[PDB]
Amino acid sequence: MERFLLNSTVLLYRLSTVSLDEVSLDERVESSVFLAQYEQARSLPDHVAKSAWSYLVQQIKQRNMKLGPVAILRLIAEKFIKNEKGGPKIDLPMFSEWQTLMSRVSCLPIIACHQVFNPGPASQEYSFRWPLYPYHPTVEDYITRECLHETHQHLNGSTSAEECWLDALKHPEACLRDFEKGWASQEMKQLCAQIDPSLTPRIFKDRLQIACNIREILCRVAQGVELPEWIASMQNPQQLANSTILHNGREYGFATVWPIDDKYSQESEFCWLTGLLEKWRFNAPEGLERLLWIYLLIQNQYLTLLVQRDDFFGMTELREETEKSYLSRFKHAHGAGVYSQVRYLEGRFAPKSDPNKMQKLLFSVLRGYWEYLSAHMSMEWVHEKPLTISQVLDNLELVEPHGKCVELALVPHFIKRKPKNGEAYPHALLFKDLKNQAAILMDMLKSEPRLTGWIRGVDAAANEMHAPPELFCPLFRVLAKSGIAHFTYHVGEDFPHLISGIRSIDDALRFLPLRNGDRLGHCTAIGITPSIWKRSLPLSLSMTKETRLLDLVFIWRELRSHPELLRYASDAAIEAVRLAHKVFSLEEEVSITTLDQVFEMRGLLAESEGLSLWLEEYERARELVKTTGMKRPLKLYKQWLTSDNVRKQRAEYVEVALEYLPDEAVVALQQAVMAKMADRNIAIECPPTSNTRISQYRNVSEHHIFRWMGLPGEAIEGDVPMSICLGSDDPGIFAADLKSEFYHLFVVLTRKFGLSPADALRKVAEVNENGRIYRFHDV
Amino acid sequence: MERFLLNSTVLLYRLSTVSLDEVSLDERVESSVFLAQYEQARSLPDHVAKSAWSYLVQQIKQRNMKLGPVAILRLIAEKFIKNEKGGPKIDLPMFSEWQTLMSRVSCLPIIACHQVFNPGPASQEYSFRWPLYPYHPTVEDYITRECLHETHQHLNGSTSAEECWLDALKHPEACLRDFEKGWASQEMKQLCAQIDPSLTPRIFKDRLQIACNIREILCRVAQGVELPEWIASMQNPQQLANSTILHNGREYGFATVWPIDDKYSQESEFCWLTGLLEKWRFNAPEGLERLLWIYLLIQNQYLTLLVQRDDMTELREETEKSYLSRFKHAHGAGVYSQVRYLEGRFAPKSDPNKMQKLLFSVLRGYWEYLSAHMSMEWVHEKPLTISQVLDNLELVEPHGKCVELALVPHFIKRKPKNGEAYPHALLFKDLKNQAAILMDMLKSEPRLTGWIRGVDAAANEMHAPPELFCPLFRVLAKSGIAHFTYHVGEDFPHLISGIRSIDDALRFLPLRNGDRLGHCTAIGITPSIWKRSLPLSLSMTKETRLLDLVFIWRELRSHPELLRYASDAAIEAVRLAHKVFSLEEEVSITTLDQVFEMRGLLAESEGLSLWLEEYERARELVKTTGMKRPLKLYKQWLTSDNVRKQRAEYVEVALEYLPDEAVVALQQAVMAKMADRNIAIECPPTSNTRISQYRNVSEHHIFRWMGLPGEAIEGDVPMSICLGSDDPGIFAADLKSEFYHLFVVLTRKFGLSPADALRKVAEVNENGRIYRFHDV
Amino acid sequence: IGITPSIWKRSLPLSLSMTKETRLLDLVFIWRELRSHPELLRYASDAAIEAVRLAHKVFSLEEEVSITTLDQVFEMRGLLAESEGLSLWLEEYERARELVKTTGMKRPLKLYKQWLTSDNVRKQRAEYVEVALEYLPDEAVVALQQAVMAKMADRNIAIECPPTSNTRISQYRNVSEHHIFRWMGLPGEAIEGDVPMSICLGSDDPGIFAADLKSEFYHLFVVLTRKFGLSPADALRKVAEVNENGRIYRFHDV
Repeated sequence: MERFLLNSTVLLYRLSTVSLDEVSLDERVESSVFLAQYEQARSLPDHVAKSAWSYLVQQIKQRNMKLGPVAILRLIAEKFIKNEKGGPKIDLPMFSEWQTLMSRVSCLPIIACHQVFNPGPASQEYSFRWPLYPYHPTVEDYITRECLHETHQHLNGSTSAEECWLDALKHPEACLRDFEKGWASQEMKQLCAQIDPSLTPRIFKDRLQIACNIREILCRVAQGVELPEWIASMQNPQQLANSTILHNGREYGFATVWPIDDKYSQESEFCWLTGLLEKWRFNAPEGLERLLWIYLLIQNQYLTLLVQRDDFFGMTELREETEKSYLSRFKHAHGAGVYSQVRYLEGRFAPKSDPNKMQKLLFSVLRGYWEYLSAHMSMEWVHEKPLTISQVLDNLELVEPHGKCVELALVPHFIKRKPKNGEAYPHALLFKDLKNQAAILMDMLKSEPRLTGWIRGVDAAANEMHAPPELFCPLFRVLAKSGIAHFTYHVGEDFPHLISGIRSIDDALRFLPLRNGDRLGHCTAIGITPSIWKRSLPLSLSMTKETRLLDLVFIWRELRSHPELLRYASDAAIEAVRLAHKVFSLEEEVSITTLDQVFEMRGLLAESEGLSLWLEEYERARELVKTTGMKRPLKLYKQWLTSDNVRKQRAEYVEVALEYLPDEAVVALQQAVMAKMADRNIAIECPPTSNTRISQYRNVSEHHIFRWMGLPGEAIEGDVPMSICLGSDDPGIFAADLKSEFYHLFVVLTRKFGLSPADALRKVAEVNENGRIYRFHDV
Repeated sequence: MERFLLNSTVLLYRLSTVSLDEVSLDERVESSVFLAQYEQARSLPDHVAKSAWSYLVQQIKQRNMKLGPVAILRLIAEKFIKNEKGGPKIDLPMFSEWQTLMSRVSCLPIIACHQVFNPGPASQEYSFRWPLYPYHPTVEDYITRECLHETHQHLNGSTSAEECWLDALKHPEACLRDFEKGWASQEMKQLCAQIDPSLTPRIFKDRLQIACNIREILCRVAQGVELPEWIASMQNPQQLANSTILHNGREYGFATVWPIDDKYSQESEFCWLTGLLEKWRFNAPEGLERLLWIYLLIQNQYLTLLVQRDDMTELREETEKSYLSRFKHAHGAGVYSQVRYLEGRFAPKSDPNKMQKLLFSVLRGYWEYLSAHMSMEWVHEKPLTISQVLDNLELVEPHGKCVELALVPHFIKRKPKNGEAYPHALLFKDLKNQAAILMDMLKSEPRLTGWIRGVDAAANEMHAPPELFCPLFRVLAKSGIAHFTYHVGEDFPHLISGIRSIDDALRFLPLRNGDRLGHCTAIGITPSIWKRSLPLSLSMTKETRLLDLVFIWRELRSHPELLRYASDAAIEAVRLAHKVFSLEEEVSITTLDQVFEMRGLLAESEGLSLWLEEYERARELVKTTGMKRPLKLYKQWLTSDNVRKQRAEYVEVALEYLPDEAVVALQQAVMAKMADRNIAIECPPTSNTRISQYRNVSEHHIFRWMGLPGEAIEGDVPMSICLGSDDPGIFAADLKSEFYHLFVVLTRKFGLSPADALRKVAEVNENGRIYRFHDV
Repeated sequence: IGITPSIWKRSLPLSLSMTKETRLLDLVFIWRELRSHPELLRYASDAAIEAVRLAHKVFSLEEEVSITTLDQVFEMRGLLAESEGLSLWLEEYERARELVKTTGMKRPLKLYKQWLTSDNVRKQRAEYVEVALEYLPDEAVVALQQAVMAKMADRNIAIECPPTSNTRISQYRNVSEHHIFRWMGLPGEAIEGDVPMSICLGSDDPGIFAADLKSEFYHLFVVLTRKFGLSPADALRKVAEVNENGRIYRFHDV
């Protein structure tokens, strides 16, 4: 019930409006927390829900201490956190549920409470830390021996969601202005209403200003100075939304001085919380008790809004500093110690589309990397102040890898958008910007060849249905001639059908120039068990006709091979020609073999379908059709692309049964792709385990990664061994680190799957080491 | 996705505040549906949700149709209802989703659309009185030759859940009176907030007034009469929340002429609905269509609130017509009834004169049905009193083909109120009066014992422990009741405790051979499926914890392999006994079993006509046998303030305290004791997802009881299971509908042949006849 | 937990002598870790029988004391000696003090105060009682060991191994049958149903005039290669992980 008492929009709305004097809200908070769990965890029964809260009230009473923020934070302090050899750590048996808790409640109030009420050993120092992670000597020694390897790290924005909350306090106007830019979009409006329907930019600004002013008020309590005496007018907490009250109509300023200049840092925030709870160690005023919830509820509520919104949309907020984030992220990367404990870090960065902005951005990342190396390394620097990207490479080329630092390989990731109608093929306005985007990324490499050694790859990471896999063939192929040397593709999890999801990954292999050693990202479709996937799904699914028509063709290609299960392959071909007649509107008969050939030729650009690096590849795609006699599939493919009647049929949605294929048939597709995966030797950047975006696993015990490792029971026979690497890209949690994800994998294997620590490390270590094996870094 | 446009609170709110002057609602209806889907089915992914919504939009488009309540009803009608031999029926493959749909949306609008847009063959007469069924020859003939049997069939309310909404329209003012009475308690405050957090008693009257006035408007459309020309004065649906309208500052009501006299009857609704859709076969005005949408949203929302609220003026609405309508509804279509043995659970009352009214009204209703069906000479043409009803009822001969009735009062429990040395004291003195009121009525006219065949106690288990009813049921036994069914409340804080409660009822209460135990979910659920979507740790009262551990040691001491848990149970139980009893001296685990074995003794006899005879009955056994410390502890266990304080305190219990095999071992251990006494078990309807742990019906625990190899577990001693429709959780429900539901899931999900699928469920159905409460 | 029970009985008297304190702690412990096993249960029941018999002799009390009651009495032995009646020691005493107060343990608390601070009890504890050598069979002692082996592995607490050349046990006529190899997992010599250990390597008192860890590290390799017939690549692997366990469980900073 601690999760629903620190993150509940119903509580914040109730508490903020209610005045401070009345103390009889014990029933009001009781109902609000109960409704919040019914909104969040519907499957939790009410009778246990009432019982769990009644224990908490009883547990609070026995401890002889008032209900409040200090009450709940103290309660979590002993339950989860417990000091160990390295300092403050988390119990191994309860780290699995701690990670779930962090998705809704931040750690800084809990971390500060643990130090204040359970001081560290030897009265030692304790400053702001990384996301608290458990201690186990087996895992700790391996990480010290071999540093962790990272493949999917988003360099843009803050390091984690925690400090991004602080950045909101710095410039509340900037956040509101950017928020209203996305408010007009339905997706953000839809997502905002999901967390709280009564969320409006007017009241969003009110809450942010309220959160800022509470920090001002409580800081003065932490300093120990007597309050500026306008507190007598503080009757309703809604009064803090304007940053000024009218008590006798004189000037009132909420601005206060902090012990350190940067009030918006982790150090300042941690010192504030530790001092505040110390002054409330025995008893606290009820009025200031209630206000701390107001800050905590909004601090948790905003983070959930921020982490969920980051999934959808990927300006001025990210340009506040534009350089210090990368240095701080690198500082957060290596942890605390002589050894960086993370060796090969592939930091993705969003392209900027502006040549001056792109050069400034790329300079800031490498300059931040150079500044990070300066503190640890000690040798003469050719230019002590580069102030330009060309001089940065001069300083960096002297540095040699030694395994004690955090090696880097920037990989920009292209962002897809919605297709725009017309101009000879639907995904053209997207293509035109992307074709323009390549020039922004190509000129720098051909103007300064030395920069090629750090831009080790490219990516296309927005979603799957945003753009077809073959759409990026012209971009990747022309990038190949420019010395990119590595390509990775992030398959989105928006597959309408699990059968259709397997089609996208296979099409990625066949069309993209994924050479040996290249990587794929987020390949959930070939990991999720069909029995697991059908959990709480309607019996009738729907998708576009072009999806089903390709899905049917994909089924026939894979299933005919097996001596059995060919009945589905034969019937799929029967149904495939049925849709081709409906789509192409052709009087002549069409064969299944021709449907294979026309969709196989999909890898060609539609500009050359009517018949400098770009022109050569432009003609190269056209020469394959011209040289061979396969002109009729070209005729069909042109109709498949440039015909409005055909194109309008493609966007039409169709009714497809959920149980279209039996479970063993669907698993046959996955194992067929697993064979193709190993054949090309393509690695997969597995997403972090504690990801709620799938929301189909009731617990982490069912996560598809554990099937890829090869544990008994979960893995089915015939699963070809696969190359899996780890990456902390979209954790969905407040504070994330690849070390924390590494422990979460280790804990689950040891505890709830029945494995010895030696074996459990062995399976995780080979996955972690795959980051080194399939690294894009220069060798 | 069709349900979210017919039963959705958020979509109702947006449409109600939008005036009819502008009908730019294509985006507004779409966005709310996604939110509405979000607040009902969280786990459904967004990419699938958007894909499914887009198909429905184009499905309307290709139909040269506009998005409206008529549009939704059409796609639903052609998807689920297909005409068959017995008129309109339901597709067998699509019956599983239909029962889930009735848990959110009523069926009367749906049947009206199918009849209008796809009429039955030959235009043969068809009037809606029963919920829709799918036709299967194998099961239908079983109905013809062997009528169904119903055990847990409550009498309060009406035949189904939908027509109670019509009764709500009869007295909208009375609805507030019952709504306000419940709303005073905070328990109903959150229950209403779960469906509509923005709900107030005044708003509730608005919607009821809004729905009635919309019905009056649309009835005028169906009549073919011209509107009263206040449409120009009407632009906001909120204007209908006061039953008054203005036209140039003139008082104009909403009354209209009805050719059907009972405007608040199901027959009137279906007649109105069919005419409405017929006139809107091709096109409908946007303004009038939205009113129909609001009325559908109101009707589905209130019934959604009603089914949760069920688990004064409404009680005395008609009090005779519902009883007669129930038996006619229970009889079914055709000359011969589909139900043979039907026993009813009527709410007892604390007024002896009110009891005479209650029994007379239901017995008068039973005789009225029998007189209408079986033409046979009666001693009295109008009985007018219970004595004369028995004179009429004693004449009839049981030939099976008509409904056989056996009324069974169901005792109700309340929260444990502090004071009087034990937490259930105002309860017992109230229950003692209720039993005594029935006692004098029975002894006055002994002929009543042929219909008051049993006693039931269905409120909860946490509120009152089973052993409190031991003095109650036994004193009923000396009155010739001879049947006692105990409906265990399945709100167990822990599954082990839930199994513990079942053992208490068997050992303590006088469950004689032939009795029943309703809602035995605890001894039916799979431990692996119970742990899902639960926290790592649970919480339950110390008294529950102490009784749980002692019960564990009673059944786990026998197992050789499952022995380490029993030994640890004994170790932990005595330590809790030290903490609970606050005892200083030594205490032994054997004494705990001996002490708790005495829990079947009376409430007041622990300190020591029918009641006084029962008083010393359990007092003599305590004194005569040697031990006194168990009495001293039992006296302390009951009437010690510190013990009472300690028992109410909560403790932290691990979820996996007993492993999966161990819990199954307990579950099978009580099953053997369950089957030894030959006690039948009432089964709740499968579609009733009160437990909400079952994501789909295919994993319902009834399948494990029936012995399906895909779900049965080793060591499962077979039981005897009887069906029952008591708390369906759906608006349109019937036993035959549930019977088909059992057959459909077995035929489709499990693959059993239709001949064999009926056989497995026929055993369940006939068990109600084997363990019937009716006299021979 | 290393020496095989059959090996330990080499040239021992048929009747051992041990203090009543140790004997009483054994019988309670035997009942603790043998009530779970279904076939090794008679000894646990007899352990309960002998525990109350001896406890009555020791405590000299006239009332009844149960085996479970004895379990709590010895369980809270972690309390401070001066805290039985109840700087950084004052709060540690309070935690020992507050544990006694809050719980319902009053009768077990009373015995422990008598256990520590009664002249008659202390005199009986130091007294020596004759115990049969074969009080438990060969398998029963193994079951007790593997019960601890479960506890050691679950707690993940490494074991320091004494130097192999340190033949101070006086039961191993040769280093071939050393107890380290039983934990090693070597075929045959390792008892069936064992639980793996984490074993570091230490050279504190090697028992010979000069021995570095490297000498022992070779010494284990020679026995594995020659006396056990293991290939050098396979022989090194077992010794390597033992040596590596000395790094995994190091006391040094990270």
